[PDB]
This record gives sequence, structure tokens and C-alpha cells, in this order.
Amino acid sequence: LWGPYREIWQTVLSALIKRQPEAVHSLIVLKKYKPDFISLFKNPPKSAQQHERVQKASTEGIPIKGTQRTRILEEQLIKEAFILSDLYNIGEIAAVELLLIGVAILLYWDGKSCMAESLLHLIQQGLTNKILTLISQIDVNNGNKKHRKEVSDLIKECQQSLAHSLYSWSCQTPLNREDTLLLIGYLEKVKVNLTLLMSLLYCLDVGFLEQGTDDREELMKQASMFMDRQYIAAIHNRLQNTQPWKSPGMQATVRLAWALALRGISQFSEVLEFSEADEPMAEIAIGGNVFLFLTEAVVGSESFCTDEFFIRRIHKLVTDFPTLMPMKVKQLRNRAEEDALRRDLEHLLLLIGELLELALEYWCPTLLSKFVRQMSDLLPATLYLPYLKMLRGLASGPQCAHYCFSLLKAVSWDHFFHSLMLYHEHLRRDRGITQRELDGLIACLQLTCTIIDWSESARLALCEHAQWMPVVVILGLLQCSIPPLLKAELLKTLAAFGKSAASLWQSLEYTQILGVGIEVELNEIESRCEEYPLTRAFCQLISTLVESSFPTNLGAGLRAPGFEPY
Amino acid sequence: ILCSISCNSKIQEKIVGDFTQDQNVSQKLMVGFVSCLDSEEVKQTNIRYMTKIHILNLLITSLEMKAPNLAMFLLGYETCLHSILDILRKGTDVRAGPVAVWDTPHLAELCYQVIYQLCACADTSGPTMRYLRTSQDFLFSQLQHLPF
Amino acid sequence: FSSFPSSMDPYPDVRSPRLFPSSHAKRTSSMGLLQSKFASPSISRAQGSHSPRILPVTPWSVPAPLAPTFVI
Amino acid sequence: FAAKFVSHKISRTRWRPVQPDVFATGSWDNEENKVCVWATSDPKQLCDIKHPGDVMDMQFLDKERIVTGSSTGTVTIFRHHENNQTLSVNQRWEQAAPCTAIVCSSPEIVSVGERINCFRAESRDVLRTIDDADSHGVTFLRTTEILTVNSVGQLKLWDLRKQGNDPTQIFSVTGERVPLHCVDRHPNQQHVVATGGQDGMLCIWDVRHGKMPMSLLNAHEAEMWEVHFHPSNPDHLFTCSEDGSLWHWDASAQLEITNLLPSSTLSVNSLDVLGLVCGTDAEAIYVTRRLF
Repeated sequence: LWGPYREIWQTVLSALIKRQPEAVHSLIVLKKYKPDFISLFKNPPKSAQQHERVQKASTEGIPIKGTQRTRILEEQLIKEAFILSDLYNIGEIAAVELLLIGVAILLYWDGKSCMAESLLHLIQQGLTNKILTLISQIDVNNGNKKHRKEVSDLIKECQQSLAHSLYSWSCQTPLNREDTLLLIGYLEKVKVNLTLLMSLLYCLDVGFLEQGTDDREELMKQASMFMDRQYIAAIHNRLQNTQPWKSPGMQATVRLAWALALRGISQFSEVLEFSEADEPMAEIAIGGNVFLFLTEAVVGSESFCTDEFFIRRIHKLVTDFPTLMPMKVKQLRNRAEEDALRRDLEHLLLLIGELLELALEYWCPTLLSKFVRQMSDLLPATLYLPYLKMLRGLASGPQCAHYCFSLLKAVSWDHFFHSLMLYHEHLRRDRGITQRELDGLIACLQLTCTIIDWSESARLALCEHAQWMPVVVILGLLQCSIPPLLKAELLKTLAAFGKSAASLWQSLEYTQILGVGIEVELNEIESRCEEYPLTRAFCQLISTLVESSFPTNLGAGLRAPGFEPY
Repeated sequence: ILCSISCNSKIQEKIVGDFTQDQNVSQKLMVGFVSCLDSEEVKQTNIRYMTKIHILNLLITSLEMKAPNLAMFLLGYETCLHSILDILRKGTDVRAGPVAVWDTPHLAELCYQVIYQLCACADTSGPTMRYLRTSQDFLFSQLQHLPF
Repeated sequence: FSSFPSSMDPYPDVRSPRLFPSSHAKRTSSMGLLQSKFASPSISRAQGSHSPRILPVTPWSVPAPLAPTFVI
Repeated sequence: FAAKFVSHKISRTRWRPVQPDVFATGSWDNEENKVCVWATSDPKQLCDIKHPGDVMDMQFLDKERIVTGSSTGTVTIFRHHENNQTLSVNQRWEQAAPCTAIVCSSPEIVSVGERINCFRAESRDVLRTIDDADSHGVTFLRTTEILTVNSVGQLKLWDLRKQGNDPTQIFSVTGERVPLHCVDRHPNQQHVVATGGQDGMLCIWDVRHGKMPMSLLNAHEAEMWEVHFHPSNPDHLFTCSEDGSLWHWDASAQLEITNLLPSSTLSVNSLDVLGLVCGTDAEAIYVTRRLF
């Protein structure tokens, strides 16, 4: 029936293109394989049997739904069928319908894939009850080596699909809202988490914010006919720090993200003391590594089918945190970090950005208070080092990156360029500078590179703005003794100018004139070097330049073929 | 790249032996090709469309030059040849008024041009016509699915 | 595509008005005659003999930093 | 492995800068010390160099020039004008005691004695002279650092780049048993180095990773002779011993070392192999030109 499921999927896809039920309804069969879709990838009763013993039939004969197949059940077929039963813990006659239809194991996999895929597409109480069973079945399931690898890939696909189906059930409303504690606890028991994190965020941000269900009265004086607000309050009280709560750092993060949302759901301070019902519980979460977990998630960000949606959710979460929590931001940085902060916050912002909801958030950011905050960041060197990363995170979104750049601008870039020239001069007078200060500069140049590439106008401004003096400063840094991260950010800067050729080629020629030095650099590279991390960026820059049209004038000074030697 | 390699020169007898040195590997490759051919009966779909455009062009551009060659051994001539028949006798090139979907008759044309070369040549007309007259039906299956 | 390249070169609009921008144009290594005529007019503004010999010298070198010197 | 009797005990062999096809050779120990360029591949004695003075240093100073160092620590270099078959003797210095090895740092032909006289590219005046007596290891670890290895096999990183006359560092074995015959410095990275023990051992070295004796051996029989290494496969190399012997230690393979060469003869001359010889401690006559 796997082929039939595939055929149904095509019809569903056809409906999708047209936005109409028509393809599904113009092909009946949905209302035929309907409990097969509800059962999902479970084969829950027809696992391996000894009453279904295929080869003990002395006439070689088996029955299905309806007709029978005595003269075709020859000994080669018997062996493919028992190979299925031993391999997968599957009923023997079921394994035979799976060889008759369509390689039988592959067909069975397709049937699991087709139904699951169809469900995911649709999303994009048997079924709600069957999620747990499906999860359990997968756990039970968990040239030969290649086959094993293929099985592992299939398992990964299963752990990747279903993730969409579970998300969709949250979006449609069906698993709300008493299934939170069961979802959270299961997650605590458990990179697969990123499906889970993606699921949680929206629910905190909308479904647990103001929807809720009006039922689930597990207590008689806690809730009444309207459980909406009553459950929000019950979750708030339920959520706490405990002695082994610091080992599930994932639960801490999800619990903090609730407090972030919960701050905006609270109409006023009438019921709730802020300095017992928010600020300690959020602080206690901060001291349990919740912010670190978000950074880890950003590090773990990876392209997924629902991945863009997950990124949008992350952007929404970031918006919730700058929006409703600046007291916590100020408490951490402006009092506890400096004394014992802002840099950490900037790093977190960059992380979130890198991980189009994010773009929308960047657009929203795109004011006087924000400018004051930027000035404060510029004041302290550490604070300034947070700001560039934050700006790039705005930079990462395609709408967002341009918008983020505009927000940073509304001057600052020129000041950064001046610092680079000044910093370079200081270095010359004196990787020849405090590690925290150098890392700051790496972040300045990394925010610079990102903002230039993302927006054509910004890149153009960087390329040809006299005050900034980026091309010359970069060259001086390169010439002076310097660190590998720093030389990489010079090349990322050069990329903007490249995208903006004669000007670049002339500069290259000037550098060559200022190549014995280049040969020496190559020799140094051969001697080293820090694991080749520096090599790739330079190679990429060379490739972009090559993409740019060649100039006859360049290489003129050397005889005959200046372009060729590079 | 197999098309450019196998349409530049007259195929050497040594190469087939080298290919079959593994013995098992050639068979595995043939099985994989058959699976790819059968896989029909959106990025993945796009890839399939591209692969079909390439693979079918490679088999045609090799085929025009002559036989036997690498393609003949990969059709299981001393199978994938039956998969070409199996895909043809299942193909539905009409969707009930949303038009004959022009990718699908193009797929049928690419399968048929191989069969046409394999009944015109002396080498292949004897075996190919013999296996087109046995089950699974050739003339009967195509006249079943042919639309007006 | 040469015409397109010329248009792109003219698209820079570096400053108004400069023989230095004319040199920024010669960066491509191709120079319009009109510029040469203008240079000749400037030279005109024994002198003729020098121009004849100077022009020949300019003709001898087409390499970068040579045209600028010839122009000077 | 087409052998060829020169009937001349060879001391030098270069796959010339120009595969290992242009052979040149320098024949010491004869009554008018010998060297031939373009020989032989096929007689091709285009530049069978009539020459007083023997061959201490030797370098293909271009694809049409030839540098060398002469027997008394003198210096000798011509320009191998292979078109017109004559040449012009470029470098002729008197008292640069012979030199013990030959190094390079382009194009200052650095070397060591068994005192340093840094001549260089067109530097017909002896420019640098860190006249430090040496109690035969010579290379460019980085320009223009070097490491003098005295006949206690006693390596010591010095320079000629900055001023000074000491060494900057020193590599040393626990016992200094062998003398300065044959050390190694890897083209895989110019901070990677080894040596060959004159018992038949290796002596592998780590610059960055401490300074320990990394890898000895016990494989060859006699003094460390010289090693054929592939000029592009850094790892591929094979070992030898000072009767002229050669044990193929397949080091791009893992110890796969066998009776390699056309063996059992007297000694071998000097090493250059690309695409050949690995000259012994005693430099007799031998040949084979099939190095692929």
C-alpha cells in the first residue's frame, strides 16, 4: 500500500499548489486508508508471529485481505519474507503483502514515509494518542554496514519528520494546553531538542500566553469553568528551581522563556509581586545557565525543513527578551558583571541573529533610547565589543541585516574606522594587545564584514568613504605583524569593495610593490600555521577577484604577464 | 561524464572486464539504476527531473553511435531493460483535464528511443523482439495507455 | 561588450572636472584620442618640435605610470 | 636500473634544475678532479669539466649555471651555457680547511665547515662571517636561520639574519655517539626535521613538540649515508648505509624496508632524485637512471 500512499501524497501536493481541496477530493481513498494514517508508522499488533509461519505450509500457501497466493510462495520468496521478519520484528504475512505490492522492506519504508510525510504536509485523538506509540515504536526499532548506515539515515529522517507533525499539532491547536507538562517533562528526560525548542517557543509566545484550554480541572478550587488564566497561574507556581534542576539546563531555558512571555501577559501588578513572582525566578534561571543554552542552540543552528520557521520563532523569542526584560539585562550587566555582562548580552544577540521572523525583528529595531544604549556600549571597550556582534545579528537577516545596519548607523562605522586607524597606530608604537581588546577588534571586523556583504548600499558606503579609510587601514594591519582572525576580517572587508575592479587591482599592485614580501608570507604559511584556518578566506577572496573582470593595466610594471603569476 | 567518455571513442573490450572485476559491484550498480528508473511508480523531485534529463540524454547520446557498449551490459545483455518496459506500461500521461503534463510524455519519449535503437540493430532485434513478445506485454500495454 | 565596459567606466563619476579622472579612466589602459587632442592643445597654449618629440615619447610608453609621465 | 661505468669514482650527482633526466656529476679523487655536465643519458659529455680543485659544495646555480665549492674550502662556480657548450667561471674564492656539507637559502649559498663564509647572490665580497669554530649539519630552517651540527652530531640553531655569533638553540642526543654525517629536515614543513643514526638508526626530531629524540632505529649497517626522497612525495623515502647500501624503507606506505638497490657495490655519490642517487659516506662509482 506504500505505492498507494505515494499516489495520495502526489494528489495532496497538487491540492497544495492550487490551495484547494480539489486534487484530494477529485481522486474517496483518503476516507479509505484513514486509520492507516492515524496509526502512523506503527505496526503495533502485527509484529513477528509463529502462527504466521510461511514455510511450514506444506502446500506453500498464504492468505491476505481477500485472495490467496499458493503457487507463488516458492522458496526464494520464503527467504526474502523471513529475512524481513527477523530483520524488523514484523508479521510474516504482512511482510509478504509488502513484497507482492512492489525490495519489500524498502516498500514498507516508503509506506511509513508516505503516510508520515502526508500527515506532516497536512499539518503544514487516535493520532494525538499515537504520537507516543510512534515514539516508542521507533525506540523499539533502534554491504551490511552500508545497509546499517541507510537504516540510521532512515531513523534520522523519522526523527526529523514527526517533528514537523508535532509542531503542526501545536499550530492547529489540538495538543493544548494541558500537554505542556508532559511535553516539558519528556524533553527533560531526553540536538533532537531543537525540534522541541522550536515547538515550545510559539506556545509560550501565543498559546500559553493568551489562548489556553477552558477545561483540565485537576483541582477543585484552583480553576473554575475558565481554565485559561487559571492554568497560566498554575504553570507559573509549578515552575521553580530545584536541586537537580541544574542538570536539565534545557528545562531552565524553557522555564525562563515562559517568564519572558509571562511578563507581557500580566495585565498589571494587581495579583503578582514582581520581586517574588518574576525577578528572582528569572535571576535564579540566569544563575542556572539558561542564557548559555540559547548560545549553544545558536551554535547548533542547522538547516531544517521547518528550520526557517524555527529561526523566526527564535527571532520572536529575542524580541520578547529585549522587549519585556531590560531590567534583567541591566541587573546583570550594569551592576553584577562590572562589579564582580554587556559583552555577554551582545554575544547572545549575535547568536540569536545568526540562528523571516528575525528579519521582522530587525526591521522593528530599525529610537533615542536605543541610540543612548549604543553610546553606552561605545563608552566602555567591553560594551563596545558587545555592540558589533549585536549589529551583525541584525545583519544576518536579509531584510534584517540591512535594517540592522541602518539601526547601527542611525557615523558609528566611521568612528570604528578611526579606532582601527588609531588602534593600528598604537600597535605600531608598541598579538601586541590585551586578549579581550583584540577579541573586541575581531568582533568589530566581523560585524563590519557581515554588514557590508548583506546590504549593497552599506557595502558601497564602506568601500568609498574617505573618513573610514578602510582599504588603507586594512593594508597597514596586514603589513604590520598580526593575528590570523584579524587578517581574515581584512579579507572579509575587501569582499565589499570587490562586490562594489580597477580600484581593487590597483591596490593589489600597490601592495605587491610594497612580490618578495608575498613570497616570505607564503614561506611563513608553509612553516605554520594555526591549522590552516587562515588559508580558506584568502582563497575565497582571490576567487571573487578573479570573478571580477581582469584589468590590462595591472601587472604592467613586471614584464609580459602580470595577471598570470597569482 | 559517462556520456562524454562513452561517446568519444569506440568502446574497448578490456573496460567491460575491468568494470566486472568487482563482479558484485556492477550488478549492484545495475540494481541501483533500475531502482532509480522505477522510483516514480520538491527539491528531490527537481533532482529527479534533472537526473532524468541527463541520464536519458547520456543513454541516447551513447546509443546513437553503436552497440555493444557499456549501456548494453548495464541493460543486462551478456534487469534494467525490463524496468524501461515496466515504467512504460504504468505511465499515465494525462491528469483528467489539467493537460498532458509535458515532462511525462518527454520521459516516455526518452524510454522509447532506447527501445527503437534496440529493435533496429541486428545485435539486439532478435533478443529484444523476443522479450517484447513475452510477458510483461509490450504492444498490448502501450496500446492500453495510449490516449486519443 | 566593450561599449558596456566603457559605460561602466563612465558610471564612476569620480569628480568634476579632472584630467586626474581622465587618468582614472586610462586605468583600463585605453585612452580616447580626444584626450590626446586636448593635451596637444594644452601644450600649444621650438614648442611644436618639442610636442612632436614629446608625443613620440608618449607613444613609446603605454605602460602604467608612463602615460601619466608622458602627459606631464 | 640502467647502470653505467663512468670508470670514475663519483662524488656528486644532480637531477639538474632545468624529470631526473639531465644528470650532472662531480668526480672527486682524481688526478685532475672531475665533473661532467649533460653526461650521460647519450655519451653527452658536453661539459666534462676539466678542473683543478675538488667538489665540496655543488649546486645547479641556474638551469644554465652551476655553483660549487672547492677542495681547500675554495669556491668554484661557472654558468652552464649548454647552447654553445662553453661557460664562464663565475665564482672563485680562496679560503672560504674544506667545507663539510652544503646548504642553501636562496640565493645566499650558506654552508658549514668541519667557520662560516657567507657569500651570496653576486656577493663576490664575503659579506657575513660569523667566524665560530665548529668542533656538518647545515640548512635553512627559516630564512636565514640555520643550525650548525658539529661532529659530536651536535646541532645548534644559529643565524646570519640578526647579529651575533652564538647559536640560538641546540639539538642534541643523550649520548653524542655518532659524528656529523647525515641529518634530515623535512620539506613537508621547514620546522620538521630528522636524522639518520650512523649505527643504522634514525634520529627524528621535533622543533615545536619539545626537542626530544623522537625516532631512532636500528635498521642499517654502517654510517648514515644519504636518503633518496621523492621531491614531491615528501613521505616517500628510502634508507641506505655507508657501504653504498640501500634499504627501501617504504615511508609513503608500515615499516616496509627491504634490500633495495642494485646492491653490494661500493659507495654512492650524492643525492638528488626527482621523478638519481642517495650518496653514501664514501662516494664511489655507481649509477641507475630509472627513478620512477
